[PDB]
Amino acid sequence: ESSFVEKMKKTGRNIIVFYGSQTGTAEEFANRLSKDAHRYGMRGMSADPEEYDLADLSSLPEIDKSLVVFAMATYGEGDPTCNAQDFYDWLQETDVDLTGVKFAVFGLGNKTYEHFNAMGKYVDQRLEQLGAQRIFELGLGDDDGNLEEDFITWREQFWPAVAEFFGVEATGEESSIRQYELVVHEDMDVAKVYTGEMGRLKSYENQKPPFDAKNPFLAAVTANRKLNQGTERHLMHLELDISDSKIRYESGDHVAVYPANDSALVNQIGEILGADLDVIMSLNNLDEESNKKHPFPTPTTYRTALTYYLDITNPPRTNVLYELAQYASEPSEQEHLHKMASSSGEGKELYLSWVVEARRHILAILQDYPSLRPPIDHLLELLPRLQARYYSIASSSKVHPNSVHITAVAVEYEAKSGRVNKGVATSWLRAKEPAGRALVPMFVCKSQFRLPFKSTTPVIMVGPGTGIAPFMGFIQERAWLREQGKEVGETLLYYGARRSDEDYLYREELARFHKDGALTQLNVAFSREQAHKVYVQHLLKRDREHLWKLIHEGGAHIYVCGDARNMAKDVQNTFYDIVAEFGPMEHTQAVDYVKKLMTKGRYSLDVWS
Ligand SMILES: Cc1cc2nc3c(=O)[nH]c(=O)nc-3n(C[C@H](O)[C@H](O)[C@H](O)COP(=O)(O)OP(=O)(O)OC[C@H]3O[C@@H](n4cnc5c(N)ncnc54)[C@H](O)[C@@H]3O)c2cc1C
Ligand SMILES: Cc1cc2nc3c(=O)[nH]c(=O)nc-3n(C[C@H](O)[C@H](O)[C@H](O)COP(=O)(O)O)c2cc1C
Repeated sequence: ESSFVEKMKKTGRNIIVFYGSQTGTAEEFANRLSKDAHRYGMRGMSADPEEYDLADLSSLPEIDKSLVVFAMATYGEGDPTCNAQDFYDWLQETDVDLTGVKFAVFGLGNKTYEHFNAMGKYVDQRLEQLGAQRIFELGLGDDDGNLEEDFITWREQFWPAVAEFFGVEATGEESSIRQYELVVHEDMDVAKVYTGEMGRLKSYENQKPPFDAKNPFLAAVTANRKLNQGTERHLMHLELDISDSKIRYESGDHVAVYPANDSALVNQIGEILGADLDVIMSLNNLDEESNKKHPFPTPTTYRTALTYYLDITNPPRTNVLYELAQYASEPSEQEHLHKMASSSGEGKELYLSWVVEARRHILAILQDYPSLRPPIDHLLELLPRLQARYYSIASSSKVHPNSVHITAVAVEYEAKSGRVNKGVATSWLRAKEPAGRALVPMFVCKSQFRLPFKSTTPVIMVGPGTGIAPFMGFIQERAWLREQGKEVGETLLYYGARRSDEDYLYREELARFHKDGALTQLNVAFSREQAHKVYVQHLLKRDREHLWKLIHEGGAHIYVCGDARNMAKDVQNTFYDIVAEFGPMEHTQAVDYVKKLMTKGRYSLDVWS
């Protein structure tokens, strides 16, 4: 029954939709597709592949008229989402015969990235190779345009093709309107109420391994200090105690945390809607046959839902604004909301500008449209789930097996909406003061940002500002290896900053590593000081000769990390120029050479946006 197949049989499901999602876009699509099954007299369920063994696809043919659908997002360099990692690894190893398996894939991607929808394309071609039968063309959603309409366009052709394949047709029955109904609990034991846990009730208090996305380990914050000298920004370094969790990690991996929305913002929303946030309740699916019993962990209070389970800071979706329109008592306001939710060009234009680019959130919409008074229960099923935030672990498990370090800048800005916005996780992390204990629900997500297999292999690290994070772990580890008597190749760091007196992160630590010979070269650039701005790509260019040697003769591995995609672009272009000059070779040939390094695993990236 731990098999998704047996799980399906239990509830008479013939359609299962797996989601490879990291920020919830794919998950929601899977939820919608699963729900769609019903409009055709069939039954589906959405599912997190991480919770199952996809090799069980082999038993799916046991279910008559069964179909498996995949909504998969592609991340850094074509890599899968954290929750789809095991499925991806398995697909590459397996040679199982999937004859009799019917599938369809909808990929979530973005054309501006080099590996557009790589995950979607991989899963679709791989399943066919294994012998499964494609029932509908691969969908290629592009978030650089309008992912929603791509999904809608695919979906509208998908269902008729599936209904036809399985012999059914639309029922054309009631639309439903709302997906959940409100059930208040006048009296209820405190023991039955969720207080912020993600998986099993009281799983936060009764910490029991193994710990992962659905069972986060509450790590104690043992250190939380200010890294920068300035006052205009707040860069911080934190250390999370993972002792006794059995959680394993390596330099280059990521640590995800489930934050808590600002208590004051939660209060405001409750107040503007005139509701008692301390009311305990449950939202139950109107359709008793749906597998999605509740929108989030219930029973729980409105306060807890808004604080731990819901996204109340990002721009509300167009469908949310459409639904909200019916609650605006003022015509002009109702109409404005519809125009913003519409597909017209003016409508899209307005939404893009006034909602998205101005970074307005659910509270702002509520204040901006005072005639808008929706019941809080209906609002909660319209809001998206609060997502975990990922950070590059800045420590080496070889040196800190029981502690995971984080390096991050606190997010705070004046939005064009005229309000000040606060990053959800960084504001929450910033307030976590060591010593009861300040606990951070977290889990580790493996990455492929790994130090070379052989210690002798040279290492080149490029990263500006906070992008230095994973490299503190790398340097910690390389230094450790030297102490252990190993033969370690050169270790070079090309770091960029604004000012050495504003934000020159880890000065002391780097100086010590360099003095010990752990850090072969320490190259630092400051971009904000006089018209003459120096960036990391300039540091690389000034060191063209030595870098070419390490790359062409030394077999060095390259690593780039930072929050700016254009930074990675400029760094990459700089390496193209170095290869072109020292090969020597034509630019076009230099490009191929660098990309080859990437496919050969010698040029890794970790860009956060
Ligand atoms: C694999 C991976 C690794 C990462 N590693 C790190 C790391 O080591 N360190 C680190 O600091 N971060 C890292 N990030 C970024 C991190 O996940 C968080 O997004 C970031 O810390 C802010 O989260 P928040 O919850 O505080 O902000 P949120 O509340 O989620 O807000 C962030 C959003 O606000 C908007 N925004 C921000 N500033 C502005 C502005 N001036 N104007 C308009 N809109 C704005 C953007 O749309 C942005 O997406 C990583 C991301 C990924 C995907
Ligand atoms: C750090 C990061 C890296 C990404 N890398 C790629 C990529 O290589 N290729 C691609 O097609 N889309 C890429 N995308 C776009 C996502 O696939 C797209 O935004 C998707 O919708 C996110 O879905 P989710 O919310 O279900 O994770 C990336 C997005 C982020 C945030």
